[PDB]
Amino acid sequence: MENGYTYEDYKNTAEWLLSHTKHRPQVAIICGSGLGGLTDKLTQAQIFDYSEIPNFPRSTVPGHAGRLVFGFLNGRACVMMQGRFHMYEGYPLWKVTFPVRVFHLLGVDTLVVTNAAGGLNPKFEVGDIMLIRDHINLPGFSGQNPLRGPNDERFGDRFPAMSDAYDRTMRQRALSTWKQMGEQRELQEGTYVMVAGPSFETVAECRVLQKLGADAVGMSTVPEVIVARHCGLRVFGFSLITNKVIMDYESLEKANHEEVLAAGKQAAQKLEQFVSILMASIPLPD
Amino acid sequence: MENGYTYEDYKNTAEWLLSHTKHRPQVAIICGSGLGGLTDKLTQAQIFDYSEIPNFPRSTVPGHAGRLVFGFLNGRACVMMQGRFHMYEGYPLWKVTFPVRVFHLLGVDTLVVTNAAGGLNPKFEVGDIMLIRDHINLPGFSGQNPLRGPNDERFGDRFPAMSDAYDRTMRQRALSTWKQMGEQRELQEGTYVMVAGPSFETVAECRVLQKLGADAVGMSTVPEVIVARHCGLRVFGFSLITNKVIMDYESLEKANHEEVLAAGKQAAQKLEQFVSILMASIPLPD
Amino acid sequence: MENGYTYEDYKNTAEWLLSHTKHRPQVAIICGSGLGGLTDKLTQAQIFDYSEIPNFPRSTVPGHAGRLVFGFLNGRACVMMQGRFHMYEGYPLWKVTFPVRVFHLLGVDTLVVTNAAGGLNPKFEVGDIMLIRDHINLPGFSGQNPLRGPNDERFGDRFPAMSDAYDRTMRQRALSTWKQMGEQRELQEGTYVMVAGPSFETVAECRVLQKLGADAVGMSTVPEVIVARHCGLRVFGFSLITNKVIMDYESLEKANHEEVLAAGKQAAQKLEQFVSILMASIPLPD
Ligand SMILES: O=c1[nH]cnc2c(C[N@@H+]3C[C@@H](CO)[C@H](O)C3)c[nH]c12
Ligand SMILES: O=c1[nH]cnc2c(C[N@@H+]3C[C@@H](CO)[C@H](O)C3)c[nH]c12
Ligand SMILES: O=c1[nH]cnc2c(C[N@@H+]3C[C@@H](CO)[C@H](O)C3)c[nH]c12
Repeated sequence: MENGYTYEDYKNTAEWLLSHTKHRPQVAIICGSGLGGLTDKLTQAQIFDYSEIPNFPRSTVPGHAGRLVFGFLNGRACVMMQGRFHMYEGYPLWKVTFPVRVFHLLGVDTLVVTNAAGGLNPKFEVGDIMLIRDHINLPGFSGQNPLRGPNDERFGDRFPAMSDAYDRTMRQRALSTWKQMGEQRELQEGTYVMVAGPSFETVAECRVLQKLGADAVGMSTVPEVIVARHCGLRVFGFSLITNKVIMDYESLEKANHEEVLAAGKQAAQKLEQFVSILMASIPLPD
Repeated sequence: MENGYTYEDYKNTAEWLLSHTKHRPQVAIICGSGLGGLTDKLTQAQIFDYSEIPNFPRSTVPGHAGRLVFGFLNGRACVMMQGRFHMYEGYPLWKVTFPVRVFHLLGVDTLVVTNAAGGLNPKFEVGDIMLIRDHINLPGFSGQNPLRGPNDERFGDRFPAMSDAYDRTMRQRALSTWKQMGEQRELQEGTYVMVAGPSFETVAECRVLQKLGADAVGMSTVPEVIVARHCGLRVFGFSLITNKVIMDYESLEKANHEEVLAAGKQAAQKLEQFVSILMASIPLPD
Repeated sequence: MENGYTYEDYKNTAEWLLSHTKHRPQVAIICGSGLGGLTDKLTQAQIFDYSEIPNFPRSTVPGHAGRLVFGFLNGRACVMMQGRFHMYEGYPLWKVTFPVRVFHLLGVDTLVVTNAAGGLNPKFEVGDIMLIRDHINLPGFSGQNPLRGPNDERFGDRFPAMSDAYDRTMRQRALSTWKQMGEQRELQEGTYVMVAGPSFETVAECRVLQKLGADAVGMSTVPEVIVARHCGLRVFGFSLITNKVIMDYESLEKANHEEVLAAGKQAAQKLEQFVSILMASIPLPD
């Protein structure tokens, strides 16, 4: 197998965007789940549907793939993805992560990634926000790693390290912002495990993931982080705990998408505020 | 990637079978290992070789794939698969599970799945029968999930839950049937872990699987269950423990297919009886 | 999916080599990392670039793939691979392991495999040599097993056992050779876990692998061993611990390829000596 994209392809997509907007972003934000509305806070906003952009992964109905929104968020020149690609949809990881390498060639230096996740840590509660300190890449252990294939030194090394993936400094700076918001619940912090999905975990599977030392489980993010780190980006991310994974056989409740989207809706304002203030804490370049 | 089968394909296979038999099955039974002989107890039996049926996964020698046998088992209108597809044979999971979606469109409402499995729980003994209370889908954590790809709402939801996969009621009703048979060994119950195989586990691997909380290990079943649950089927299943996985380096014994097939032969009568009586306990439809 | 190679292909590659060298090897050595120099100790050495050999997996620049070197090492007729294929490079496992089946048809009866590995056992130290007593095949649990696909009985069984993969006798005989060398550090022994890579593990991932009972982690070897065992070869192998995997968040150190290659260089002489003496301990055939 190999990444279907040549270096020329990524460059071509970046050149195209560079020619169609005067915006020059520094921060890329992948808006996870129930956080799409964050583009409503950008100023000077210029929207591009993924369907218009050369080389972007395609959805059957071209528009449901989503859009890149360039603008300014609380001082920072941003590009936000509203709509992301998941491997459970059938995309190979070199398509899932194609935009990350584009952001880099646009001059982005920081990637913020967010998602919704199921809570594995028994102390977490629906609505909780968990900052991501580390991840467990289960698909990557098996060969599903976005860097599989010939390496291009123009982006990075053959064997990049991931032990420092999540910027220590901005997890610190985010603990600050949280007190400034004056919040009842404390800001959670922990390990995110990626599983492919799309079906939800069984009880026995949830117990496995808890014993691996994971705090939250979702179906995305890890690959983007790996590709970000590989090309030099600073990374910060968090998960909204939208549900507490079922851990025992007596329970008569089940994980469901409606309940995940509901939690998304509730935590919407909190999240957009949270991310907007944090922009000020991202270092300026140079 | 995507499922090579369109909704039309599944419908076409179901329409074909519906036109070639007057039998209308309610229960699908996937006969696992050393339980093929169960078709000898059907009455009014009509056999179809997989090679004759449109869209069915193909074996090199078309006949070795197996056959669908329609009939009546102790009162219930059944369709049994004698011969199944495994991912270790090279089939993608959307081929492995193609028949499950066909059963559904035939009007089946219940799936019974059986298999042979290696015992991980140290109390299990060769010959033991373990009812399946839950599973650990290791291939699915990595992306090998039969629902990967665009979802079709005609079968089910994008994100189906699996925590309730194994019908509580019929595990209860099966504990009954077992006492009615008056058996020496108790009916075992536990967690089935799927690994792809086809080679057998090492000692270090067996210890891993034991520590994941698995009781039995095999190379099948999970995907069919996921697809069953996804389209609304009730599911019950069990494993014949054909061997006790080697757990220490001193042992000079090794897992082997001859010994697995032997255990299959011994437990043959016990199994066919067990499943036949249980049919009476499957609710009627409506 | 299926193995792209027919039995004829393997036979054709073996016949070709058999026609182009008078050497008839008994022992195959896959030279892992910083152990390529071992070909400098062969006598009567005949080199074949992988690019010249029919059916050999191909590298973009044909020469960077490596070479087969036939010769005599301390008494034994050997064939050594200098350069190997990894799944993180994009090769399917039936390409990674193609040479193993060729060795067999050349008449090889023993496979020695070596590699560099990250230390998970906290007692190991950089420079340590760990003999491999067992392995955990994480990719294989998910379907990435070199035997996936139709089985060819000419090489072996559908379901080969792996619990006895690493020859008990020569791990014993290697403990000997080590004292004969008069070494300060003791010869380590333990479990090798394969992960696909190519990126390095996170802290949370390292803790997972430690709790699986693994002592060393690398990105190769397991598949070759599985295919070796499947066709009847005796197998012995070891890992050079080139680094101690980062296990806590305070550490400011990171795994890196330079440091791995450095450790390789240091342990070079020790390794070539170690393997050369050991040849005398490999049983003669017949
Ligand atoms: O319990 C969970 N298990 C795995 N993933 C999730 C997620 C992340 N979801 C997974 C998927 C279903 O809403 C959507 O792509 C975002 C929330 N809860 C859970
Ligand atoms: O020890 C085991 N490990 C994994 N699978 C099995 C099975 C299930 N088998 C696996 C395979 C070998 O008989 C056949 O497809 C049914 C029995 N014993 C074991
Ligand atoms: O810390 C580690 N994690 C995983 N693999 C390795 C290896 C084996 N390496 C992996 C790769 C990087 O040097 C090369 O193919 C040989 C050494 N150290 C580690």
